[PDB]
Amino acid sequence: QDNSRYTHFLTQHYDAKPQGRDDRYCESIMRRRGLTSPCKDINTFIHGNKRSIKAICENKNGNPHRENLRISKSSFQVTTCKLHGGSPWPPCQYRATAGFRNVVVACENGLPVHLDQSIFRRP
Amino acid sequence: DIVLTQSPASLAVSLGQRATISCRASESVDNYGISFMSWFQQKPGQPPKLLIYAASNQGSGVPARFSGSGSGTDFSLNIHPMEEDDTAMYFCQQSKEVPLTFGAGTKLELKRADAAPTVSIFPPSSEQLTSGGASVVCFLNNFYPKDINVRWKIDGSERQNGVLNSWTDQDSKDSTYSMSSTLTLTKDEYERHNSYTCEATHAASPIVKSFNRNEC
Amino acid sequence: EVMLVESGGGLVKPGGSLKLSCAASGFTFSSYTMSWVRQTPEKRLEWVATISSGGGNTYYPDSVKGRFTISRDIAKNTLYLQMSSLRSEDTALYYCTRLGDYGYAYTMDYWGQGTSVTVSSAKTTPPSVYPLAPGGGGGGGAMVTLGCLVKGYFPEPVTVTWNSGSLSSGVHTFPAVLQSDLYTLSSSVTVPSSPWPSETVTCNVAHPASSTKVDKKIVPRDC
Repeated sequence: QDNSRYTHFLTQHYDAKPQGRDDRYCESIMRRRGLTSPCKDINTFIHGNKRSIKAICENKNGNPHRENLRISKSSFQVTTCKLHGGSPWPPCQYRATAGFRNVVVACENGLPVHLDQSIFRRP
Repeated sequence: DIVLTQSPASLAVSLGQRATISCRASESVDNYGISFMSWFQQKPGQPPKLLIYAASNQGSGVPARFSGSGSGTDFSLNIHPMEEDDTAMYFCQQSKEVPLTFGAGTKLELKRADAAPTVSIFPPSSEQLTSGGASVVCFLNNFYPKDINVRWKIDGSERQNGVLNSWTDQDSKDSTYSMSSTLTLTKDEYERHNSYTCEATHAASPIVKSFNRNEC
Repeated sequence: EVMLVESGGGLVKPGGSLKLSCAASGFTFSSYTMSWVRQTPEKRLEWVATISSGGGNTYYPDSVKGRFTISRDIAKNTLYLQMSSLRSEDTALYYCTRLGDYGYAYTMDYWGQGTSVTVSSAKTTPPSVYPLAPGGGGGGGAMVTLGCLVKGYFPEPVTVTWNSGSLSSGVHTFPAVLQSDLYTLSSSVTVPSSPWPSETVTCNVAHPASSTKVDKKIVPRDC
């Protein structure tokens, strides 16, 4: 791998300012973040500023504590890219589903280290 | 392309022991924490059957004695305890990118105690002679190991021209091998000599079978 | 449960064309990506084409691009492989396979039994069948080995049985070898010394490509 689980969380699930959140956005972002070799079945990107995400995981102090699962208090603007039609290799076909909702993440050392991607499957 | 180098090409393992087959990719077959690598098993007379997917997950109805491991560019399939029914051709395959590619394959046989061949020699049929030809056939049945040598003699001299050999696949009941050796001559060459011999060699004491065209 | 029946293979002249089909049943055909994989005479596996569950994506290896076309008839639950400008290198056994989804790491979980394709200029020819009977050594009266030499036939499928299927144990039918545009194979059968001489042993060969069947009784004194 490369850096920490937090840095991977950001490259895999964070996109501050999307220039449109439609199906074209997914076709582009999935290719850009390297999620098309082979075609990934589903992938959600979180929007807005980073501090709001880091805040889901904050602790009173910094005394080492085990990792735990948390449901964020407030809602977030997210965009979920879902594979459509079963294309297994590029050109991967996707469809975007935009949303505003809470997210479930694993937290450690005050940073998000994993997104619960299964909750975005919906229908 | 992602080239898959599978080794070894052939191997024999005794019952209860373990078989290890490896597959090395020229490029990584991983992404998103998954290894897009499969292992297939193909028994004689049948199409390939899924054994392992995602490098280490069992396909349906696949015995626990079959386990796959590895990541990146290096993978292995292990069979332990080896059972008589595991004789087959095994292949690895990657699905990370097109073109989809397969390893060249591994031939797995069951090792067993050595066994000498049962030799039988047959003269050309009268029907074949009438059509103008003459084939002399020699059957070396139920022996082990596969490596065996057949020598043909016509009136005391070795003949090499016209010999064609063929081996059966390992027998599923006694795990032996069988082989046929066919010496094809023209009718004229056959009628020109009298003594025909088939010599089977596996070590130091040939098993010889023969007949005379005349005496019969 | 799941089934994939292939058909449409056969002998085709170099440069010719052929269309293979795969009848799928036992599962929801349109809900899965499908493929064609071939096995050459040397026993190697070569991927030939894939079509997605939705039907909008098709993929091919450089070796057959421009010559092969895969497609599907939803209604008939059938996959197809249209082959053209066939070459000797395309001679092989073609398998129909079902691809697993992302969750199964895009593996091939089901394979059909396959249909053979032979690209050649050689012509369909029936086999000559010759009896193999003992020369004269009738001393090891424990048992006796008899045989059948099946020579000079071409498209490769031939099937051998003894006494119409009755004799099944103690039989060795060897792989066929290609000798000058023609195949040759042999089969041995071992019975007790008590039967044969007294009881009829007959070789039964069938060669579907030429619609032929030959029966050959193994008669004593063959030296």
